[PDB]
Amino acid sequence: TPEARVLVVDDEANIVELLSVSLKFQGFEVYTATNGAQALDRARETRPDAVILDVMMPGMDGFGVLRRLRADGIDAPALFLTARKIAGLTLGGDDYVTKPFSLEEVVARLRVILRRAGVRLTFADIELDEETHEVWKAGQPVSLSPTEFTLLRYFVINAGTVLSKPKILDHVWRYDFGGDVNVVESYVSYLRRKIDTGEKRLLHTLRGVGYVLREPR
Amino acid sequence: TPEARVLVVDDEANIVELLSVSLKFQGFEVYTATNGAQALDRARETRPDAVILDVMMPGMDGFGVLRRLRADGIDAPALFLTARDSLQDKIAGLTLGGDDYVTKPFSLEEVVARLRVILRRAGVRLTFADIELDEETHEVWKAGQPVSLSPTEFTLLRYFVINAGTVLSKPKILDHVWRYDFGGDVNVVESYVSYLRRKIDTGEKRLLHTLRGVGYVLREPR
DNA sequence: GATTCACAGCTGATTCACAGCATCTA
DNA sequence: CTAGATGCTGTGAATCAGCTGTGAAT
Ligand SMILES: [Ca+2]
Ligand SMILES: [Ca+2]
Ligand SMILES: [Ca+2]
Repeated sequence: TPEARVLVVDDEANIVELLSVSLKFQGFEVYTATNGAQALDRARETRPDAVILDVMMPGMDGFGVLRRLRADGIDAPALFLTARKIAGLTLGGDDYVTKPFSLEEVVARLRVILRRAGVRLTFADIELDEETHEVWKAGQPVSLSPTEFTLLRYFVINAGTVLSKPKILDHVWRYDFGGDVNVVESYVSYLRRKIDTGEKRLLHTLRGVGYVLREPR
Repeated sequence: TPEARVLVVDDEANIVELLSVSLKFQGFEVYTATNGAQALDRARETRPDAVILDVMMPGMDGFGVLRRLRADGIDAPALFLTARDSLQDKIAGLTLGGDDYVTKPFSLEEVVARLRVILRRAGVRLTFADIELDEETHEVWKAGQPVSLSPTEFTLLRYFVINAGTVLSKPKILDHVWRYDFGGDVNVVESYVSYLRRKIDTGEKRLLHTLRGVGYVLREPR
C-alpha cells in the first residue's frame, strides 16, 4: 500500500515528472495536472492526502482551486512551489518550497505537512532534530550548515545503502546546480570532521562505488 | 469540541477564506456568508457565539448586517473589519460595549486575539519563563517589572509566547503577525526581534534563539 | 516623541572551485 | 615494480544570512 496520495500540479511538465518519478520511487501514489481545471478534476477524481502546487500558473491559480476543494470537504494540505509578492503560503496546514529545490527538501517538507494533517532521526550515536536542525554526536551538540545537515539526513535515512556521488548530487543538491561531484567529496569531508570523530568510523568510502553510513563490521 | 461557533461575513471570497482557514486551524467552528441575506440565514441555523463583519460591503454594510441580526434576537458579540479612512465616529460609538473592531488590512494574530477577548467579555495572562503579558490591557512584565512594547512588538511577543518551543521561520511570522497585505522583506522581523531582545532577553540565559537558515524559537537554554 | 520599516554596513558563516597530495588499483 | 585514476582536504573568493544603526515618513 502507498505512503500517501499526492496531487502534483505545475504548468511545467518537466517539473511535474521530476517530482512524480522521485515520489513514485519513495512509495507515494502520484497524480498530476498541468492546469487549474485538470487539477480540480484529478483532485475530485482521486481526493488526495496532500497537494504540491505551482503558485504561478496561467489562468486559474491554485488558491482559487484550494478554496473550492476545501468547500467540498477535501481538507488536504498544500505544499506550494514558489519562485525565488506571493504571501500566505504558511497559513493553516500549508507550507512551501522555493524553485529551484532539491528532491530531499521537497519530500522532507511534504512529509511534515502530511504528518501535521494525519521523533528525532538517529543512527548509532548521531541524533538529528528535523525541526530545529540540531545535531548531536555522543550526546554532545555539533553545529552543521544547511547543506551539511541535508546530506547527513540523506545518509541517516539511507543508512546501510551505498550511495554514489552522482546519486547524492541528484538528491541533495538543487536541480539547477551546475558543478561536478567534488562538492560531495568536500561535504563528506566536513561531515567526517563534525560527526565521525568517534572510536568507530561510520561514514565509509567504497572506491568507484559510493559512500555508506554503516556500523563497522 | 470547538472553542466557539464563528460567523464570518465579507463580500471578498479570499478574505472569508483567509479568516476561515485561520480560525478553523485555531479550533473554531467557522460558518461564512458574502452578504446580509446569507448572513441572517447562517445565523438562524448555526447560532454563532461571535460574528466577524466586514464594514464596507455593497448592498448592505456590516453595520446594516449587525442591526438585522440583532433585530432577529441574535445577540452574539461582533468584530468589525473597518477601512482606515472612514466611519471613524460611527465605529467609536458602536464599539463602546461588547463589540470591537480591527482596521483592514489586519494581522491574523490580531483578529484572533480580538475575537478571543469579545468571546471572553461576553461569557487571562499569557506567560513564559520570567515574561508575563496581559492579553486585555497589553501590559508586559519582565521579571515582575514593566516593559513598554509597541503594537507590533506586542503581537510579535504574544506569537512567540503562545508558540514557545516551536521553531518559526521569518515568512511564517510575517504571515501571522504582519498585516496580510505586507509586501516587504523578512528584515522587518529581524528588526523587531532585535527590539524584543533589547527589552525581554537581557539576562545570562538566552530565551529567544536564532537557528541559522531555520528561524527563531522562544525557549529556555537546555 | 512613538512608530513602522526601508536600507546599508558589518561580521562571520557558507558554498564551491581548484589544486596538490594521498591512496588505490590496473 | 610504476602510472593513471580516484579521493581527500587546505586555500581562497564570492556570496549570503542575520544583526544593528540611521533616517524617512506618519
Ligand atoms: Ca508556473
Ligand atoms: Ca543532476
Ligand atoms: Ca469589502
